[PDB]
Amino acid sequence: YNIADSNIANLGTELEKKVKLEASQHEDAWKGAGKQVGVEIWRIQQFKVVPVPKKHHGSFYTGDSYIVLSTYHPKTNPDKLAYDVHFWLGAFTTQDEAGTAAYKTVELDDYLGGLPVQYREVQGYESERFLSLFPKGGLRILDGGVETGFHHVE
Amino acid sequence: TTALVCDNGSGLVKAGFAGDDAPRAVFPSIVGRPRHQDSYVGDEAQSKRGILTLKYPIEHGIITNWDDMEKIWHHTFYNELRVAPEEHPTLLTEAPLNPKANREKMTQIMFETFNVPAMYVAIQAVLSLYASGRTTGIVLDSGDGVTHNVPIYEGYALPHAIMRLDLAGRDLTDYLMKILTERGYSFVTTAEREIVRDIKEKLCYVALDFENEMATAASSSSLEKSYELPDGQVITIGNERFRCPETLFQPSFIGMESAGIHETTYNSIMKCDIDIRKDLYANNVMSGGTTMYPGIADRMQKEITALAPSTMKIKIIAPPERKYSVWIGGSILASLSTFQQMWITKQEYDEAGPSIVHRKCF
Ligand SMILES: Nc1ncnc2c1ncn2[C@@H]1O[C@H](COP(=O)(O)OP(=O)(O)O)[C@@H](O)[C@H]1O
Ligand SMILES: [Ca+2]
Ligand SMILES: [Ca+2]
Ligand SMILES: [Mg+2]
Repeated sequence: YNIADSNIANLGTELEKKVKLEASQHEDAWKGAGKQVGVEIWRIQQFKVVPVPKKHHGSFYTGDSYIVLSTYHPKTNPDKLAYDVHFWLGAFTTQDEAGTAAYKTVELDDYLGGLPVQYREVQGYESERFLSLFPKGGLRILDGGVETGFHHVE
Repeated sequence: TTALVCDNGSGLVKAGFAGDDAPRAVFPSIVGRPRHQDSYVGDEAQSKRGILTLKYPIEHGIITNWDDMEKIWHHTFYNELRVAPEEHPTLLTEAPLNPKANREKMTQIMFETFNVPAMYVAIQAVLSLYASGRTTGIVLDSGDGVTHNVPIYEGYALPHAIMRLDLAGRDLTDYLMKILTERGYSFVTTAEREIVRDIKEKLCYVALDFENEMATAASSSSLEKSYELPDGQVITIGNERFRCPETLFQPSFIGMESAGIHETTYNSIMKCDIDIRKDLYANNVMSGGTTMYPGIADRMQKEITALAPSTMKIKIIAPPERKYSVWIGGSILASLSTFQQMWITKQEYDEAGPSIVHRKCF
């Protein structure tokens, strides 16, 4: 094929990254994120990225989807920051919530320069790294969740 | 302000409003004119096909009749959705590996003829992946044209590994028309192509083992099904049920030397960096109407298993709503203010012209 003559000729470029970095500047949830070691959590609520209060971190509604940014010091330099970004998809989350959580994970990755490593965490399938984020007893699944942002077409 | 989402397939328009869970208008991407030598569009053309010749302005994802495509878009806005397009930011979609001029002209028409306030052209497979709740995976999208494979890692499509096959549902319909002649049936005209399309969608399936299935079909009538035609005649079909979609796996059935959809999926994965291949093999997402044949996911599982390393964990994801996954992913993304921030505005188009689409839409 002729990629260069095609509609994918500008994929993979610095220009693509630049445009997406700019878009990520328009989400208030990312301001201040990833500035120190710890865990930050947001829940998708009718398409919006909404902070979860620290006192609830580790409790997740089975009906909902979340973004969890774990900031830590890498082995290479104890004074710098690295990132794992997990998106957690409840067993009963709706398609709008999971799709928004996926897209906004990519956006937070863009905001942080690509550095976050992404992990998709479906309820019951959480990775070893996700299980290691919460202290003993800290990971709890709650019944229910917030309403879908979709309008149902009858 | 509500954005419109329009997934212009080769075969079907899927159109509606961002934030809805499904497209509110789904209709054939066709313009009909009198078969006896002014025009009709979509469902109404299909209804009166008895006296019309039907033409698809899109073939293999590429607009080949711009005047008729403008009729389709006008009908979508004014007659189906009943909206004024100058009031709605609009998300359109496209197959990958199209010539750049296709989206330049889409952009020009949307701004200069329909006066949309803003617009974006998205790659279909990327929308499907987000609809599935993933940022990494490999999408196999097959509609009425252009089967494509798009591997995506951390939300970015990997352009060097994208594959395209200009073999999809329309080619399968045409092949079913051809092989039904062996039974003595004659399906030839554009209206008859639409009947055969319906037979295909209702009765075809992918055999798990093609040669075994051929032998089963000769041993007894156990695989036969009947179908009532619009004139009331009842026909019978047998091994055509599975020979038709077998073409996806054996493109030589229609004289193409191409790799089939299993081997192309595998080849796309093998063009990606080795360390991400396990995640692609475990996340093969199917989208589009031509992935709806019963048996296709199991046949894909079998065929990719045969090509891949013997310990590779392989999973085919086949969402039940996958006829609409591209549209749904668009509905989700177009509900996000940061996604809309990237859209081309009317003022940007006025100042930059069609070239701007390649600098904003990824
Ligand atoms: N159940 C089915 N089995 C096989 N093919 C199907 C089925 N449903 C739809 N199709 C085929 O899928 C195509 C339409 O699917 P779609 O994804 O809307 O295509 P496009 O996006 O190219 O318009 C047509 O070729 C149609 O006949
Ligand atoms: Ca919910
Ligand atoms: Ca990253
Ligand atoms: Mg399509």
